Amino acid sequence: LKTKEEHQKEVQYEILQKTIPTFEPKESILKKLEDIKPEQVKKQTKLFRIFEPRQLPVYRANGEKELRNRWYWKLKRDTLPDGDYDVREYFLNLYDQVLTEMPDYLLLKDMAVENKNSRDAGKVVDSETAAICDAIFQDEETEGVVRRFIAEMRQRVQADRNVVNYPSILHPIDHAFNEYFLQHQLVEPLNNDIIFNYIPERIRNDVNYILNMDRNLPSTARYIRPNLLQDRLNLHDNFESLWDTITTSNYILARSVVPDLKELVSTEAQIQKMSQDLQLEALTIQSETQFLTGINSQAANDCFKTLIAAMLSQRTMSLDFVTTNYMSLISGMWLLTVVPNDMFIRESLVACQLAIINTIIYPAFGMQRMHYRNGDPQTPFQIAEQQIQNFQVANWLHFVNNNQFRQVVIDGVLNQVLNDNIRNGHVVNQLMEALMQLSRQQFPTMPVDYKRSIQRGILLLSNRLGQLVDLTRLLAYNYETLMACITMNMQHVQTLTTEKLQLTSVTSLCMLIGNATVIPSPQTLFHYYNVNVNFHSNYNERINDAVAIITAANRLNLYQKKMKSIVEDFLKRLQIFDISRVPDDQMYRLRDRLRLLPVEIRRLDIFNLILMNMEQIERASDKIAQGVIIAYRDMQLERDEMYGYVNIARNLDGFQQINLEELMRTGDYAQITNMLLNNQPVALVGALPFITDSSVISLVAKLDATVFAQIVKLRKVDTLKPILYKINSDSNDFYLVANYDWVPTSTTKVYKQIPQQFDFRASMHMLTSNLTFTVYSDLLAFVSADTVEPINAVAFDNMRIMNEL
Amino acid sequence: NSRDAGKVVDSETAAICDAIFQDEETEGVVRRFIAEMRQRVQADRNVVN
Repeated sequence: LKTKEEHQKEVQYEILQKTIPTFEPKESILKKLEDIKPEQVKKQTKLFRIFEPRQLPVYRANGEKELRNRWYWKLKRDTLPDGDYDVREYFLNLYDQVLTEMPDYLLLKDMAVENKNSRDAGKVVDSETAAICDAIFQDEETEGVVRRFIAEMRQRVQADRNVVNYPSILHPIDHAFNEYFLQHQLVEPLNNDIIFNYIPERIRNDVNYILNMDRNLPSTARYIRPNLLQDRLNLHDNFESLWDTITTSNYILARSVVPDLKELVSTEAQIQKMSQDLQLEALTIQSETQFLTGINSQAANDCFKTLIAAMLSQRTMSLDFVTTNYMSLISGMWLLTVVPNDMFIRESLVACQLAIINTIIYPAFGMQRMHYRNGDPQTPFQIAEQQIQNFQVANWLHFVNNNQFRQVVIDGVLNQVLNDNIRNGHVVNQLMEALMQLSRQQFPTMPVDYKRSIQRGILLLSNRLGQLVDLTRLLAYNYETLMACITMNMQHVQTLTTEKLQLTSVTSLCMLIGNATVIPSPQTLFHYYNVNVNFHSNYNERINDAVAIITAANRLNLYQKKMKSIVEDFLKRLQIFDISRVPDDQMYRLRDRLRLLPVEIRRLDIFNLILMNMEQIERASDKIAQGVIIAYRDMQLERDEMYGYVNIARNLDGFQQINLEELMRTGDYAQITNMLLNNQPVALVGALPFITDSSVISLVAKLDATVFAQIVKLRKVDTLKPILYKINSDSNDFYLVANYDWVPTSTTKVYKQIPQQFDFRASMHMLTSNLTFTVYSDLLAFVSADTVEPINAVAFDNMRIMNEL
Repeated sequence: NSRDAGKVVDSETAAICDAIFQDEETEGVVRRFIAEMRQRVQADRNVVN
């Protein structure tokens, strides 16, 4: 029965543990909270570009190679996939390629090379901009104004005004990227009034923390403001399992900040009268050496970390206690008074409050044992507040019922703060006035062995009145100066798993404490701030990176992309959760709540910069064409300036549209078959990778029509390649166009757009930014903080804590 | 083969969804109907269709 009841538990507790995303060693989350680096500030070095100017040959009418050679704006790294859906998938990857490349602060003096042909000492913004400020100067084609001007463009440096501006040559799409990163930097100027407002309000207005600023900050210092707003996902109402690690990791982060107790009373000094006052051997009790087991000095520290860190982060605490051991139960009366009773889990708060009543308080006054159904909306201290007939143990039970966390909102966040009566210790006078009277009472039927052994076990706690009023003045000051060191919101909900607090070890706190107070060191207190900023700034800068993909996947009409993938790596960047344990009803609430949020003010404007220019990148790219227009009739080739004779179309007008993406997903080739067996004109529309031929005999033999018949025999349409005739003097067999009297004719043309010409006056424009920054990433490394000597440490009222010295 | 890469309910069901799709003599109305065949999920009341 010993190894079956404890093996039936761990096969049923582990079904509940395999839905909580906490890591399996508890203490290993303390590394993953401090390992969160604050930000990665990025400064770019090369100016962001898409289009570079190339030289392409030019042909006139009656197409021949021309001596002059004219620039064009053909884009570099043109890797455009075929198909309509894979192009829009490529433009979602470019949107990730920019939001990584997006620089925070942008200097412009660093990217500045000499203009090698300028008479005055002029500078331009790039090596790759000065490379095309040179080729304009050397060409015979450029006008005598631009040859004169490009040697006279001059930058302006103003080091006193801290502004600088250099000339540049950029594509108009390339300008709106390099102008957006240059106008909206994330740097704000920093003074001594920002560092003094960065410290929390309580530890700046605290008397026993002297702060001083011993470093000068120049007029050119900037900093990055952390994106610090309360959780726009309400992760406490419906996420019962995803909140149980945010309340676990914040419990183990706050367990390493509360200080260690010092100068305790000796272990073998206090037990040698606790075994004399209780008189354990002379009783007829079954557990003789099991009263004083958990009274160690290493468990006095354990009920001081647990009692604050499960109070600082909102982690509900179940109690563990044996009801035969009344010395843990009398010391349990102090636990319910100071710690607010809505912190404990209700089914164990009831079982502790009933166990105090049913064998200490109600056998004292002689009244009957307390029968109590568990589905009762009144806790047993709420029922014995009216059926008891003292005033001292009724005005104590009026406090254990009516203490809870009184919600206040200070300094922008909501933190559950205690009341003014526990926080200065004055409640425990009302405890030990209700505890002394309960030691005088004749327990009218209890045996005389067990009556004086329990009236003396009360006088072991009621005689420590000066040092229980000096514990809760300290226990609610370590909580008070750390609660102001919390940037996230402090929501209180009943958690799913409870961090167990043993009453056998809270007895080792009430009667093992001395009058030596402990105060958090200000370098520990600043370290606990720089985690709860760095976790809260990272939690809000990964929602903004996950929202700006989910909406960018929907504005692009990009289906077939699983939104469970974008959510599960949002939880991977958050360094606490693991993905293999989150259930499917909470990664589907989370992909629902991440759709309703608005996109951030900067990640939306970059997406609107690639959404309006999604046409001009796809149109200017070679190796793909935007659909073939089949007409099944004789129409002549259009003379073109960079193609000679070519079958090109500029508009899909007068012809039926058919969408190749809708023809691929549905698999319904019932119309495109019937439009090809019958010779009816149909303009196909999509993203088609075309081929090029330079022979006239392949135009006379009409190879343009033989490529669409594979759609009928083979139902797949990925294998489709329209043709583009290119007839120039460099083409072999060109003499059939020149010598004979005929007009070249193709039955189908293709839809393709000519790349843009290079125009200098619409491509030259100044870029203006600052000259010198000094970006600081640590702001609480500037305040030189000292604590006071801890003997002279005061509470919120100016009397000192631990006033027994 | 669907518009959205969704889940049908059984491996025998998708074994006679693609065998209908990849077959030639299946009319394109049935072939279009396999494409518009995916799951629907609701998270607030946890049901799936």
